[PDB]
Amino acid sequence: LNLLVIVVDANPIWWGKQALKESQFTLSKCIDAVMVLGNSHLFMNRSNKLAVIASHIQESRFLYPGSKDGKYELLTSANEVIVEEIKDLMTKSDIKGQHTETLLAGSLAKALCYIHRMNKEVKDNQEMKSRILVIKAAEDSALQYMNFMNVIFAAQKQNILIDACVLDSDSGLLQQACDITGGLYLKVPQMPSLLQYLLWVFLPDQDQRSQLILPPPVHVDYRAACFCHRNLIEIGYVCSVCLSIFCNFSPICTTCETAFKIS
Amino acid sequence: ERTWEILKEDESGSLKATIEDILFKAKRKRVFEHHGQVRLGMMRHLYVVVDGSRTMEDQDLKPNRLTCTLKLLEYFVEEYFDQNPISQIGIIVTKSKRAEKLTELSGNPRKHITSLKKAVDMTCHGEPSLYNSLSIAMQTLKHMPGHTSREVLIIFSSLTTCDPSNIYDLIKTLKAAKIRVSVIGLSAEVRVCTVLARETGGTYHVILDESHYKELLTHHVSPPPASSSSECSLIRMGFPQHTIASLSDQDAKPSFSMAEPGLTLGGYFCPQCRAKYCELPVECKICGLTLVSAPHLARSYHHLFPLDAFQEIPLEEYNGERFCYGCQGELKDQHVYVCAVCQNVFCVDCDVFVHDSLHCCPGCIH
Amino acid sequence: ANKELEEKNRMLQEDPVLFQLYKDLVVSQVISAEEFWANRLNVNATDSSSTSNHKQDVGISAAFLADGLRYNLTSDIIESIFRTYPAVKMKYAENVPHNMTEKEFWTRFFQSHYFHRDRLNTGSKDLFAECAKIDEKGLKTMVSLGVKNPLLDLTALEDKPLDEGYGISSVPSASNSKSIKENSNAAIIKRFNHHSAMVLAAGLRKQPAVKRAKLQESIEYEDLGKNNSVKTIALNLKKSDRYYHGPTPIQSLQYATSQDIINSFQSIRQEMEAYTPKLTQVLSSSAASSTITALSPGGALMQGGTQQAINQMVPNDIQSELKHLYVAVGELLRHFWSCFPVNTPFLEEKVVKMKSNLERFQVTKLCPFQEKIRRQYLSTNLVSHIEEMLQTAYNKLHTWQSRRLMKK
Amino acid sequence: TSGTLSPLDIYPKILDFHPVTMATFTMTLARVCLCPMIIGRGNDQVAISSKFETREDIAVIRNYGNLLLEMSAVVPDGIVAFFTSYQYMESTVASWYEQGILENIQRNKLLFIETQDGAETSVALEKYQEACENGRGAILLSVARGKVSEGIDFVHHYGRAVIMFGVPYVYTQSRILKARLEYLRDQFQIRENDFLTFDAMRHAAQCVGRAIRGKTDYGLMVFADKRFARGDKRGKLPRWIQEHLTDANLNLTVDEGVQVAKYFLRQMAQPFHREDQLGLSLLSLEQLESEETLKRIEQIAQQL
Ligand SMILES: [Zn+2]
Ligand SMILES: [Zn+2]
Ligand SMILES: [Zn+2]
Repeated sequence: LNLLVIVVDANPIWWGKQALKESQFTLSKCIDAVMVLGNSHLFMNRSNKLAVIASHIQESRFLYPGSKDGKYELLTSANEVIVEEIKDLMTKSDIKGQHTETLLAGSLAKALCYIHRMNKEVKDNQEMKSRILVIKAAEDSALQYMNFMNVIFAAQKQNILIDACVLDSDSGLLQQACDITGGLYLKVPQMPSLLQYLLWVFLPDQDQRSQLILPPPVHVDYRAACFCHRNLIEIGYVCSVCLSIFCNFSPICTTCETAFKIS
Repeated sequence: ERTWEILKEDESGSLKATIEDILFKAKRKRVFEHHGQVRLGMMRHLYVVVDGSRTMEDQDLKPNRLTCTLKLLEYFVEEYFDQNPISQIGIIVTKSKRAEKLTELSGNPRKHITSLKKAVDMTCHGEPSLYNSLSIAMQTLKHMPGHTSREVLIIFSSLTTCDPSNIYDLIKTLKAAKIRVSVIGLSAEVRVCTVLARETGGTYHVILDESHYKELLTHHVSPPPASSSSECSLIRMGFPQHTIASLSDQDAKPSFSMAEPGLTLGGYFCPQCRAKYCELPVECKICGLTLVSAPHLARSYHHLFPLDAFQEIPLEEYNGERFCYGCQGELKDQHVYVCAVCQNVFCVDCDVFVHDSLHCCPGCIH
Repeated sequence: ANKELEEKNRMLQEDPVLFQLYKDLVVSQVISAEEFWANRLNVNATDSSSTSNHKQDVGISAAFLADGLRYNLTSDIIESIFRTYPAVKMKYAENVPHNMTEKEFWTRFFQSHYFHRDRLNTGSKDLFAECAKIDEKGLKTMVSLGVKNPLLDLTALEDKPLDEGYGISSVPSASNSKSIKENSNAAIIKRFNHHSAMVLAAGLRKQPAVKRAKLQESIEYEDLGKNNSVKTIALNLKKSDRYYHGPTPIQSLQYATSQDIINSFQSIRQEMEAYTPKLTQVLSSSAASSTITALSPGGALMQGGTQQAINQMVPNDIQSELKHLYVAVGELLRHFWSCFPVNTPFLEEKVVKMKSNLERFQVTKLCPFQEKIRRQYLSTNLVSHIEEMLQTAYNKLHTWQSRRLMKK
Repeated sequence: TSGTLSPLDIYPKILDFHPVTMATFTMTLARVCLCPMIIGRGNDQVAISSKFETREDIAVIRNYGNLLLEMSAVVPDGIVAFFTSYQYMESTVASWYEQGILENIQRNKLLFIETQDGAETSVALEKYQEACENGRGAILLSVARGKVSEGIDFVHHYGRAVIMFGVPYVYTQSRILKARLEYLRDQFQIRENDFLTFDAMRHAAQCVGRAIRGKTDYGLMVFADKRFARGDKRGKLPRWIQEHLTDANLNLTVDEGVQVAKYFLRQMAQPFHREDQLGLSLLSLEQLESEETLKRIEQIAQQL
């Protein structure tokens, strides 16, 4: 038993520029691939289960869940709610600048707690394996690093594999999550053919990663910088009180009310 | 002459089938505790003291005290590193009016748990010597840097301990050394340990059940609070990047970690001494510079800014959506939780899992 | 020093080849001749970290000895007896076990005081506690206890303290009718009391605060008053945004123009308003096949890996020697760094490090001998990892020696 | 004013006195501090007692040694043992030493034996009190009649358990006792058996009464004598103590007492701080200004 949780970077800024750029690949083609991929997960196994969440500028909306019209049940109902939910979200869209980043951490938080409920809801005769697939397109928002790191470790503790697909702009945080969680980070070179990458890199089961031959994981440099002048640090000094990093020695924590006891 | 008649139907009519309904709260639990925005001993050197005396053979718990203790110790060791990889562990056993340092100062659960597995075969012998135990510990903590929270956790099974001199020698020394000592006692409260713990800045608690034993241990998993008497240091720390043998192992010989016998061709080098380390975080046994992975740092930042308990209510009287925010789903339970700031709708699992495991509220990130 | 010889044995016993290399380095000036051993010398304070607390068990610990007749296979046990009873200490020095076995002495130990607790000096090993009233004279006669006002003063609380026959006292031991049955009971009492009190004193010197402590401990009530409160420090973070953004270097992020934002919100909204899923938009065989080529085992996405194969020549010989070399070099650098990473610059550490590192210059000479095998016996191999560390060990001292601004 | 005397009905007779009030007060606690129990039944089913006119009966002495040995491992810090007579104490200790029981007790706690010498008393109490505070543990044994039961209060860690071996009857000096008993039959019409019970019970109540002096104090108390199981004797103990002397703990086996003790210790060794005491058993100024305090405390008083 498995539970795929798809995450799509519903960022109107990059996708809007992508739309304005009139490129060969657009959000329309993207959601098509997602729906086909989602269908494939359920299609691959009668017992498999699936959930989809869209990370927008201001909301983490669930895309599940199917329709009741009865033309076709399993795939059509899922696709119809997905189209309806993305349309509701994207058609009934506002315009904001004050808070322009994609709510990635909130979407991941929703997914993790949702997975927790589901895995508890599942009987213990057989247990629900789960993984998250993140499709990132916009820029990596550092302001969520705290939450992002905290949710990575929660996924790690919860033994959840996280995979990520990045379009254009890369992400140190997300690639680091793939490395830590044991998933895989891949920069797709041909966004119009996105679906074929998904159906091979991210679709194989957890029980098949080990059996398939796939692109080796890209080694992630753990570049770090202190809050003071943001320079890169390989060896620095850390406040044992607040763990604020400072590249060079100093008498007081610029990050907090604490004078170091220097000797 | 009461045990065969001890059922609820002994003197009641409806209890003939409602007995398990009248005594229905027989085996449940509901863990929660407080917190506080105070300095924490994030750098932690916690050492475990376990009775090795004949009294450890008693069956106060389900198995002998030894088996239940080692069972919960292994679990505690795991989560201790899991919640603080920066910290380190060491173990000392108090046997034959003597003390034996089961495990040295290290952060490797592999070796620590391996020692536990082997320690299952120990022989409970003689009376405990609290003085000898604290001697070996303090003798070791003397060399630890003042800013590193030097702490000891004691598990006491017996009631009498053989000290070669009044423990006030050690307590006066420990107090002056600002070392902190906490004690967990089995079935009883001992003045010695109570005075020792309360004076030293730790706490003395008594085991009631394996759940209570976990409940107490759980509290000891969280880093202790710190005062201005401890060194407010600006410790130097290394963040070495992993380096494989990319160039066909060229000019990069495989090497055993300072820590281990495993000869690793790739791994983390020491930016200070260029030593080879297959794992991280690892202390430079030949430099003193500790090396820690950037994510391990963030792994502890929740302790700096943890979540607050959500507003609990028996019904979504606020009339939010019938679907719980966060994890989507119906409010099937007549108890709801609402974040004080973002005020979204949260369920039982949200209040438990988000606050105890995610440590981040989704609506607060918005 | 002569004392260091006994303690250093641990290193040579555990690592014999490293000891041989350490001694070789000692002779080859790669390390100091003493340092080859002295680097392992360390000791405790007694038979244990803390004096053996033989305040319990004493001789009773061994049923006579290791055996009814007492065998002679106990040392620390009889040493605990020697520590427990100075009378036995005096006699144990007299009954020398040289050229004999303690079998007889361990058998005689069950005599009187130490096993049956009689009264007079029937002990098998002297008895200054035999005069148990004269042994107690420096405890509660000419001397006293340390709490004797605050407590333990029930000898003088009643109306009997002012005058004896003033009471209706008649119970106490008369000068008429004394008994030896009672002497046996009194001996057990006196022996157990004196033993407990004297043995306790060995661990309890113990104090001037005893009386005042017992007064305050019993006069003050933690129920009506005298709280207990903490004294940690409230952690008010400053510029918490730093943690929100995290310890990451500056990215290459850049904003666009408000027009681009407005158009982006509009264009995507309009696209999503006018959108329907289609199989042709889903995939094309050209896209899939091209992506398969990129993902193929020989495609652009198959980055460098598995380059860390087995060694170019004699991995086993290299690994065998490196084991010893890693232990030796590691143990050498250890001290060099311990001397170099000091809290302050001083000649006691600088010269000790400069000498140690100057010896390490002969260890690089000893590594040149270890380099010959890699450049001769081995067909092709690179031990540059150690060599780079060895170069760094000298480099660091040269860099520090250049810091003549009181740092060197 | 203290809570040691009972039954109050006998003192106006004995002292040929007539008080205005004959009241008693119930110990009011949110968490009991006392568990009086009568372990009158040995594990071997021997009726642990001194009913046999203090005659030499090894079987009860043996049972007394077994109880004390196991209880020494169960009770934390210090123990205080009271014998019915000094002779019996000496006779008993000699048997336990001869039977080796006493060595197993030493392994558990340091024994301190009392004697008429103020030097012994002062040294024993000195070493005992600090032994109860140092790493080790000590076990004081004395006589229910001697000054030790008078001058020393077993507060907190000192004497966390009080053990009364046998009913404290002084059958020695019977002539003087008879004379006073007879005179009490004459001018006061007081039955000798009734007075004897009272006289011993008040001594047991002294040891027990000195076992606790505060709310952050507690004491286990074993009455190792079948006699105590008689409704009359139990009924003549202090009513505030009888409240905890529930029938279920009468004539317990040694094992039952050990198990109940482990339970009682477990139930009270748990943290219970000053703030937790404000729920019940402690009233602040706010509660005093609350008339509830005026009505709630009425039931605390008792009368006899
Ligand atoms: Zn700070
Ligand atoms: Zn290093
Ligand atoms: Zn919130």
